[PDB]
Amino acid sequence: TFKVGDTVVYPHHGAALIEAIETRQIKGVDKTYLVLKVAQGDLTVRVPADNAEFVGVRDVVGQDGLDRVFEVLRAPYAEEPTNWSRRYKANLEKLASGDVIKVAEVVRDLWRRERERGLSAGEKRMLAKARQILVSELALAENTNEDKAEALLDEVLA
DNA sequence: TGCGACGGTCTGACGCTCTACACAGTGCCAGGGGGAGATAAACGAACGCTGAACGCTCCGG
Repeated sequence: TFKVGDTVVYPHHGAALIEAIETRQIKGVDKTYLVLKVAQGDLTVRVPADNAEFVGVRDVVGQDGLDRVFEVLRAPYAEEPTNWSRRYKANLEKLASGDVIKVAEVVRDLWRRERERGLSAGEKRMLAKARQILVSELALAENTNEDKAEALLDEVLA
């Protein structure tokens, strides 16, 4: 399931690459510890393989991923409650859900409501964070990375 | 009640000046009533314009 030299995406940090496999023991119990790091936060994440599905790691989605994200990115008839408090409580929960599709409609709704009205600048921080984590994710998912990954969105978001 | 002691309470604790200085860890947006501030009009008065008019010294045929 998990190998060395491949890339897997971690929640709240974007995609990352696996360095090697260690044999660290926690609470005196030996575990198959896997270590990986990201270049954004400059932090190393150590997660055992037994609870990898429990902690919520996902592998890189192949061709199936881009077509479904593009289709949802353009889905019309999207509605939200009039009160901003319910949407404010829902957006971070959907971000913490970790689904690529879910964060796709979240960022599409956020971008369209930011362009149509210009809400505020406080929400722009998490908007930019979501944009950064999605462009880091689609770096390996769509096989386009860095500036090329950012460029592809520039003409498909409208 | 008389006793001590235990306790809180309270006060200052000589004097200026050469010198002398400043001060920090936890939300957010929409709707709505005032008032300053730009716009064009408007009430009122006087400020110009029309040369005209009152009246003198005037060079004058």
